[PDB]
Amino acid sequence: VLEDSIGREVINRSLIRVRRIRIDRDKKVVETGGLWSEEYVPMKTIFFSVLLGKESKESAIFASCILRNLRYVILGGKETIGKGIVELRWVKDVI
Amino acid sequence: LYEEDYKLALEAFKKVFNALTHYGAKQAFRSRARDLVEEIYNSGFIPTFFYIISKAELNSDSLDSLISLFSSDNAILRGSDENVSYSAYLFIILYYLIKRGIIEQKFLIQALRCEKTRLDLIDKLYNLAPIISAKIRTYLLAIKRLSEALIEAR
Amino acid sequence: YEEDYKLALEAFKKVFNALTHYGAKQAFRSRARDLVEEIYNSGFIPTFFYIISKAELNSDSLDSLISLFSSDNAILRGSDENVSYSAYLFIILYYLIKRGIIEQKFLIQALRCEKTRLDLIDKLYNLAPIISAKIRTYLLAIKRLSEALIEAR
Amino acid sequence: RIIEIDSAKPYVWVYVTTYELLKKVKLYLDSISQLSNASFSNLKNKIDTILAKEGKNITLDSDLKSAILNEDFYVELEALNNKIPSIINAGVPLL
Amino acid sequence: STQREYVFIPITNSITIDVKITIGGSDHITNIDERGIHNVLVITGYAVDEKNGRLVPTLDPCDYVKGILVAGTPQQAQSNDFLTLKLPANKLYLIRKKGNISDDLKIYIPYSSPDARNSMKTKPVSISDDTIVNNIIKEVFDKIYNITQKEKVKIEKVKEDIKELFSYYALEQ
RNA sequence: GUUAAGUCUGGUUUCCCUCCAGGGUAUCUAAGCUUUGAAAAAAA
Repeated sequence: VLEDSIGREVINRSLIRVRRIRIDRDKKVVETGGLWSEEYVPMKTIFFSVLLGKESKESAIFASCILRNLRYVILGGKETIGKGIVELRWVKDVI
Repeated sequence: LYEEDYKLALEAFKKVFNALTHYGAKQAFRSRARDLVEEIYNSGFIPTFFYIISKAELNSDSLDSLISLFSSDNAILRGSDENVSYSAYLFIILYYLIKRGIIEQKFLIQALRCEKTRLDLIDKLYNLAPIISAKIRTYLLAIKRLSEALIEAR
Repeated sequence: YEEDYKLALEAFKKVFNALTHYGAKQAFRSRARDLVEEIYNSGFIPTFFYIISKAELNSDSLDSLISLFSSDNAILRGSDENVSYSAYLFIILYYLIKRGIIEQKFLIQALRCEKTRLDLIDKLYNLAPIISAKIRTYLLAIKRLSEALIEAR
Repeated sequence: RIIEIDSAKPYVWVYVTTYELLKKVKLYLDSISQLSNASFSNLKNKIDTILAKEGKNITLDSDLKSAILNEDFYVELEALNNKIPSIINAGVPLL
Repeated sequence: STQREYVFIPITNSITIDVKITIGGSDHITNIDERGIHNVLVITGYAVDEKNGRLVPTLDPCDYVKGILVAGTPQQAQSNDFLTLKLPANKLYLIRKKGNISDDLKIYIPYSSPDARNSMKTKPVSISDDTIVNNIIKEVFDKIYNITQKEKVKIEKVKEDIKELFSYYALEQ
């Protein structure tokens, strides 16, 4: 746990910038302009969120049947590059 | 007497642009400006910075013109184009460090001049790392836009 | 009375004629839909740097761009992306010459000599807070004209 | 967002206000102290001793003396009078 | 009608007397009012030949010469080497435009043949060495501008403008 | 024939984003109050 003036730079340089390209499939070289970078968040990164629910007979079913069997989801983009899978922990039953 | 990142980059690029006589030096500096920013991100500022210093081969006379560049608009970077480009990018970075008051000009000229002060510069850069990596990549993004704009692609 | 829409009409006229290939027009349309929101979020100077960086200011295209200020027979050549960024650059510069923000003689003498485009960028950096407020409606009109007249892919 | 200068105290963010907003709060307080028996001499006095320093940029209780805000705008700062309690709760400076 | 005469602003001491006019009219395009110089003509495409200072013509848009504008004709020892011409007061490249013009004028230029004997490789030189700044305020900025030390006590203002607002490209030959 | 000595060179160039999407849908006023109270026939 770092100070905020030092931890900002550390955390920001702690992401993964991968370069990708597009191949000109005739010359089999990089298409002109076809070069870009994508930031990723490392695997095993942890985010914290809350799911709030207002009172209803459905909110009960949601919180007792849906959220209890909701473990893995896909977030964000670049899914076919295998870049979205996420586990949900539910502090309720982790802490 | 505060120049925003883009204004600072403009005034640095002006001297760097007038100091590169042969056009091939300018065209190589363009590629330096286009790749060294993501290098600075990936490998860190300090490693990339000493990498740039080494690729410049300051040569004790490239260094003297590099220093005259700070004073007068009449200076000129001489040497191989692929070395003069790295010396011009080193000037870019030093101009930032100096004008942002992060490191003093005398100390930087010393650490470039001879051997002992260089490791003290390494120490000082590790002390001043969060001050530098805070916003230097925006200044370098401006440098990269300017070099892509004002220098023809090879 | 909104005269920036008439200025947008005449500027769009010039650039819509100066783009021969339809791909260049569609590229200009994408530029128009993107860069106005970009200058809203990011400011004028970063967007201007981005634009001039993707415009390829060689003396060739610079000369076609200068001739656009007079001829209405000038043509912009290059790749579709390059000419679209050059067309948007001409849009901005046209707004700047009109509305008297920049003297046309200074603009032309800067687009000629490479040692003066830097002074041009310096002047534009000095004036950017004014330009950012002025050009919003003009660029929104440019965008509306583009997505009205040029078809999309 | 703030980047410190001339100081030795790390701040990653800061509260920013302007004299126009303070003048508006003062109009609110002045009119409401007359249309009701209530009175807010404390808030009124804080706001008025701030508004007395109009024309200068002011840091409230800190000693920054200079800073660059939101990555773009550089400001010199005076300390108003280092005995004014903060109106905000958190221990962030108020500019 | 009116008629002005351009005089170039070099780093040289060769502009003492080549002219026969001091005021002539009632006002000048170039102005100094507590702010510095204004309405400065920027001749482009021409170089300077400070060896007997004149405006050599070139072909570079990059080459330019700057200078001030006052009424008159040169010394009546000319009319065989000057680029005299009439302008509709709009085609003039001016900076710090403060006072508009009245649709017409006439100007004379210190001019010479392009010297078809050598490649004209130019050199852009500013005017520093403040000693030259002072002898240029005395040489020309006093003789025609008696406004100095009469209404204007701020020499060190008109100083800082002459540094940054006046340059030219030189021949080197 | 014998010896003896290695010397030079140590990453360059290009590409830095392209295309589409730039808002869609619903709601667009509702319910009240629609005149009331004094003066209608005056002295010469």
